[PDB]
Amino acid sequence: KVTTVVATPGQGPDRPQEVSYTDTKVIGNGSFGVVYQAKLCDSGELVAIKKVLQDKRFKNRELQIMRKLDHCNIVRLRYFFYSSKKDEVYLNLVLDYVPETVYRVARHYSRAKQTLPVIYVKLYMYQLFRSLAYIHSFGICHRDIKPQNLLLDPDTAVLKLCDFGSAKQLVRGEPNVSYICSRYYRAPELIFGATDYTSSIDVWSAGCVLAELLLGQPIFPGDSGVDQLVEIIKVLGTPTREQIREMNPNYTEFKFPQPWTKVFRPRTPPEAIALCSRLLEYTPTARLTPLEACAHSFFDELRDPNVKLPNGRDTPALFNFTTQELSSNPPLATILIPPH
Ligand SMILES: O=C(Nc1cc(-c2ccc(-c3ncon3)s2)ccn1)C1CC1
Repeated sequence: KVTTVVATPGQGPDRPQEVSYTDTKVIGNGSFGVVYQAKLCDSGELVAIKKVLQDKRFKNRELQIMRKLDHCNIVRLRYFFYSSKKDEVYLNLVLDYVPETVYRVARHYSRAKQTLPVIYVKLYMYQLFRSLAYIHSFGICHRDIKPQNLLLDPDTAVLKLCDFGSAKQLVRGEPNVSYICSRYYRAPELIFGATDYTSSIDVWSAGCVLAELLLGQPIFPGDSGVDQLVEIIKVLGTPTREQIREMNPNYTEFKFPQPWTKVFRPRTPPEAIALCSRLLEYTPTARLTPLEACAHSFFDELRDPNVKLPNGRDTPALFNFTTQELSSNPPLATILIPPH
């Protein structure tokens, strides 16, 4: 049937208006609770409702971040409402329903042994670094960059950052947990038990999803944090004593105490391999900033005026830059916004 509730509009002021929707179905689950998909009775727009349980004697870090974020490549928080077993409540996050994720379209290609077109790979990754450079400016680290958290529309080719329950405003001094992120996309510093990491861990996970697109399979598949490090050393090579010191110092076992360059599939664009190399660096500082990655030579086909999607539709919102977005090296604005 239909259901109406009083929700405070996200990002906007505290003016709880009434929202009514129908046709609710579960599109996902998790430890937080469950995410639904409903249809707003007005305009018939399909949304997503994330029912996360929360103790009333606190404040959801996700909700605080989502209300302070507004970017084309980030799923906007439309509204939010509570619908609660004593000192607890269920926080429901109403967001725009993006119809697909990068993992699903990547799996559909992997099920047929076909590489995703580089045009798709270049547009998705660029929209990822654009959302990263946005959230990284405010000092927020997603801490869960994965293809399942990279929503995408098939027609408009618009990608948006999905989850934010693992994100935290990384401040100086404040120690944060190490065992974060998905294993296949976890940075090496987190495996070594570093509590002083920066937002460059999202860049490592960005380099991992890039390789998964140019290879049809996860680049670093392990069953444990230690096993994940063996996959990294097998490809990236043995980290030197400086890089092991650039991250947290710790001793670790291994299957053996043993850097193949030819790892990517044939016909892989060399410009992407150069980008993926600057992203998957042992040293967290050598990793390109999300804005520095946007200005890479691999993202030059999109910066061309005559760029167009396969279905004839023009390039989606590729520019639309803000001063906050360019807080890291504003000089690079001419490469992020060509005269085109
Ligand atoms: O899920 C699907 N669309 C979908 C999802 C979301 C989400 C937002 C937050 C989410 C979450 N947080 C933790 O865990 N999940 S999920 C938003 C919009 N559309 C269908 C198409 C595949």
